[PDB]
Amino acid sequence: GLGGTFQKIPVALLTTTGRKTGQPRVNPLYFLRDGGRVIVAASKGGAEKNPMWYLNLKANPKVQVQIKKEVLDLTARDATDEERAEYWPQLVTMYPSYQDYQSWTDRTIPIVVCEP
Repeated sequence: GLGGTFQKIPVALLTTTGRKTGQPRVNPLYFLRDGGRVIVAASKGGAEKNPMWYLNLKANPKVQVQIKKEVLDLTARDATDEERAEYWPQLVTMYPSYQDYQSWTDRTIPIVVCEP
């Protein structure tokens, strides 16, 4: 039950710009890569809705993603509903800690597409 992670769980470091500060903030997140896109997500919503990184990128879509030692400059947007339903099962399959197949239906769980 290692899913798709083998012996190393993949995590991306997302840098967003503070919506009040205009200074960078970094957050480790699970992700998928889909061609040139990087999809990032949180696994919890409800009390954890609207984390700072998400609010930052809603205000300013320019982000950086570091995966291993690769650094990408990307632009972020919400996954559309179709994309939520398409990518969430892939995240469930990849990561053993993502277990609820239907959590994509809860809009308080952010799912963000970062593209070039």
